[PDB]
Amino acid sequence: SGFRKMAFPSGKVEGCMVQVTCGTTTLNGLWLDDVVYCPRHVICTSEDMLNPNYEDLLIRKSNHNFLVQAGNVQLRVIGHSMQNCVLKLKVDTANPKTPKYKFVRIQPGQTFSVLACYNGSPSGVYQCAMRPNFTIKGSFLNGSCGSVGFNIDYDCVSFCYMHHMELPTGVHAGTDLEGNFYGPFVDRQTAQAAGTDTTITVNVLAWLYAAVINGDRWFLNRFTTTLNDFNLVAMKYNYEPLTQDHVDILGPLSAQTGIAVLDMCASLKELLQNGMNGRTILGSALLEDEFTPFDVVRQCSGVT
Amino acid sequence: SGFRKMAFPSGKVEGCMVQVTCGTTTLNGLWLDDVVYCPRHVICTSEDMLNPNYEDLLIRKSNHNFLVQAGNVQLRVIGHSMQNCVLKLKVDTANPKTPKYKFVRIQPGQTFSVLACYNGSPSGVYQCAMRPNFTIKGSFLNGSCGSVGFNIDYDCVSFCYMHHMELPTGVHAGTDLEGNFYGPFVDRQTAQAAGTDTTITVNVLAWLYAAVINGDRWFLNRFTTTLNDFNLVAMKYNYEPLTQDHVDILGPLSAQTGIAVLDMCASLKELLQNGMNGRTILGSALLEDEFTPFDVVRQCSGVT
Ligand SMILES: *C(=C)CNC(=O)[C@H](CC(N)=O)NC(C)=O
Ligand SMILES: *C(=C)CNC(=O)[C@H](CC(N)=O)NC(C)=O
Repeated sequence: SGFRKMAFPSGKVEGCMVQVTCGTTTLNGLWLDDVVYCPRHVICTSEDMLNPNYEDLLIRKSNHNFLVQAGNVQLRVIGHSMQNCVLKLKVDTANPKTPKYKFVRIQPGQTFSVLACYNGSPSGVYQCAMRPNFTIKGSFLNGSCGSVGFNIDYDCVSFCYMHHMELPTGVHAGTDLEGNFYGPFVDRQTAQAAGTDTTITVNVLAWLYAAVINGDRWFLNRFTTTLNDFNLVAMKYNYEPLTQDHVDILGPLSAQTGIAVLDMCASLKELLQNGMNGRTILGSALLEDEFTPFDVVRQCSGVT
Repeated sequence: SGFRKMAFPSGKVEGCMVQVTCGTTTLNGLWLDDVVYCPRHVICTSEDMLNPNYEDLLIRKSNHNFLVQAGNVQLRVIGHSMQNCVLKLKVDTANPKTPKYKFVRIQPGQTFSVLACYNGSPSGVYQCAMRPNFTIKGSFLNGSCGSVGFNIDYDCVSFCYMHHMELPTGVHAGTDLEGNFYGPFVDRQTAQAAGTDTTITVNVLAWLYAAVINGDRWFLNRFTTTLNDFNLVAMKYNYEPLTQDHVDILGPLSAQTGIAVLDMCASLKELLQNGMNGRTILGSALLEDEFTPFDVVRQCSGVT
């Protein structure tokens, strides 16, 4: 029993973190096989970041200008290329700790673990969600660029995020491991405002299911609703619309608890309209939306 | 910027987890050098747990009755002893991934990372606090016994917790790595009720400091207080008394922010008396107490 915001064990990713230095910029890289992946703004000064022409800046860089350090041992860079907003540094040594991996581009509402790193060294691990506005609310200080987000399926690390940017509002933006930003963000120090940070409805409902499973039941009401009626309330509270796809995904939690998904929607509707009245659910005074239905099943079943 | 409930990177501890089986009971063990540490109730049936005599149960067990599996390779047990509520299984092979380590017994209010494990395999990592009533609010399913809590100082793992027990209220109890329970708990399936779960005041104040540092300032008021006046309010709200030792520990966060500790106490006093009025601090609708002053400095400074 108990339900915690839980990250994947980070060891497999710790084994991939390196330091990348280009001139006076140092950030983190991800060493998989004989390639080190890092944000392309490693080639920039803070001055460059105001208006960088990356192709032009890269012309001035050779293999020997990229200093890659894995622990306290230097890797030899034998090639470099830009893919979208990442650099791929080819090194002469395959990372011996390379886990089975994939590169995945996640959808908004999907959760992942971040291994916060500085100078190629892990500082901490925490659980994030891709917000509906394609930001993440992370903990990223100067030097954290190139820290990665990931999911693990048994022995396979799916890398979904690399950290690039803090917006002036202090929310975070980054790329998948092909270098494509999530959302409309660019790797430039300019005015970039996030859209509406809506609540990930399917994730709130999953977490209400987790609550019932762990004995927090006070919010369960006598009502049901429809998707259309629920969605009217959801829109009013800046919640994402719930689709039949979301209802289908919640099916196993519905089955386990014997609470129809639309009944849990009606409970959620009353919590939106009535508030918590100073009560908590799983030790929270607000409705948690950074657990996916898959997260709740995993944590409630003990998957390793 | 951003402030997250952050666990230590778990790789160093992942490298220590093994499966221990005795008859039909399987749980987790911690393999450090040539010793595997696990809860002594590995020798119990669920029937035994109602009223176990551990010394008597252990007489019936030989080295070959303890099955220790590290990955999918069996370790040879060459000795066993009971220390308090843990078994120490001497094995013929030193764990080659043994990190620098220490065993520490933490105080209430101290935070630590848990690596939740099943069948010797890590499922997740999360951040916990030793509650003032010597429980932790964890996420622990059947099979999680022997999962450990730890802090890391650069390269040295300080193990502070091993999981033994879920109380009927669904909060958790366990031992240090010498086998001594935190609090009054015993490894028996009997009526064990927790005392008052008070709020860790020094940790709330640390987190209010983290909030100011990350730009959440709305709760900062025009007032100051004294320790004695604050403590009267703290008692009324089931907050731990604040001591001058706590004020001293908050000194560096006081210095960084320029907010006197007693001024932040007066802000906290108003939040207790007035509530949040539907506002959030660092994305929380309640006052967070599972960040120590050391945690806040570490996360705000980027220690690796
Ligand atoms: C993202 C991490 C960009 N890096 C930085 O701004 C700092 C400053 C620098 N000298 O590169 N890097 C570190 C390691 O603090
Ligand atoms: C604490 C983990 C005690 N272990 C258990 O109760 C279960 C049941 C068993 N067969 O040992 N262990 C597991 C691995 O589920």
